[PDB]
Amino acid sequence: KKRFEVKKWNAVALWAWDIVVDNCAICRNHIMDLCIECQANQECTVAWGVCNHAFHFHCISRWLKTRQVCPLDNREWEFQKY
Amino acid sequence: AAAVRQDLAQLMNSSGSHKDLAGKYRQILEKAIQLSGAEQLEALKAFVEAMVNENVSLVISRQLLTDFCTHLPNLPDSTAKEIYHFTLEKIQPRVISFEEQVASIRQHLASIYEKEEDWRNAAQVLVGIPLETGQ
Amino acid sequence: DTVIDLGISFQIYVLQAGAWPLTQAPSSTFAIPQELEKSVQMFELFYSQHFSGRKLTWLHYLCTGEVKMNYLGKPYVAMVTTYQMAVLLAFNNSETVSYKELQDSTQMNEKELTKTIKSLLDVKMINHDSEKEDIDAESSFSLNMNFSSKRTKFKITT
Ligand SMILES: [Zn+2]
Ligand SMILES: [Zn+2]
Ligand SMILES: [Zn+2]
Repeated sequence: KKRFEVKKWNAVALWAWDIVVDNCAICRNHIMDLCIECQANQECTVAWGVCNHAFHFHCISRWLKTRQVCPLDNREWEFQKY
Repeated sequence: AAAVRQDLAQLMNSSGSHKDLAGKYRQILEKAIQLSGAEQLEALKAFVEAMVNENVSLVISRQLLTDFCTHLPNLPDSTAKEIYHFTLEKIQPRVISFEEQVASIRQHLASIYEKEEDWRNAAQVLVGIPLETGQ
Repeated sequence: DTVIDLGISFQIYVLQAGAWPLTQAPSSTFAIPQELEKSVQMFELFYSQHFSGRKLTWLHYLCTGEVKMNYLGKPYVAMVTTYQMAVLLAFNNSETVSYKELQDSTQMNEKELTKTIKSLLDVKMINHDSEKEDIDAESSFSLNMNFSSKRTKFKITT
């Protein structure tokens, strides 16, 4: 219909989660909060895994001293990012 | 003698291959906004319907769209809410092209809803802005 | 239920943001071409209806496509990136355009636009009559349809 039309378009897109992490699964507080332990009695940051699950650093530290697996996917835990 | 209809038909039926002299009678048209009451509302609805149209190239429609958006708050709020809703629905088929326009329109509509002490509508309007799922 | 005519043969590569090294690191404000906006809207609707809770970030610097010339002597079909396609689509108004028109239409950054212009000059798709292609205000590009292609694919990829 036009003078220089378009026939084909090979698009490339990246998909990502709308909300990656919003609360530590252990302490149930927000991932930017004081991990419920530092909240009651005091630096609190995030500690990701190889599954990219992003629990609280202190919460995952307390969890790892008893269980060797990730709380969510129940797989062997390996540290990544901080 | 109803020459506005003839002018409108000629303008949309026009090819507009030059585009260099459009500025003069678009600036002339810009100051021609005040058409009293319902006539103004119908004229603005027709204008936004004609500019939303697919055939219009996306090089001048955006600029006059933002200019019309900034001219919009001068209108009374009672009709401003209606025309904001109407242009939101008219731009809904093509949102990815007009993202600045929908963002500004929703911000203004949420503001005028908040000034009416209507928190639910203002919050829902502000929600519609794509801040993560947006190009 | 309603007939959907995209007007474009659409093929997409949807990739994980975390796994792939590609990212939207550049701040390019590339305005989408109007012909293929229906494709992106339909695919966004399909992705929303299919995968819940995800979002799409289209890598406009990695998607290519074919533009067909058929009434200018049938010079086969060219294959160019979307950056190199927005300028060609803006060239539909007339044979010669200015830098201001391309800036207002493609809405690309200065660096990306200059890269696209240089790549087009390598193709000799568009040209400048004189040596005034440097940083100025005129930038009067023009078509060079007389230098027709020799092959058909003309598959530039580097
Ligand atoms: Zn925690
Ligand atoms: Zn803590
Ligand atoms: Zn895990």
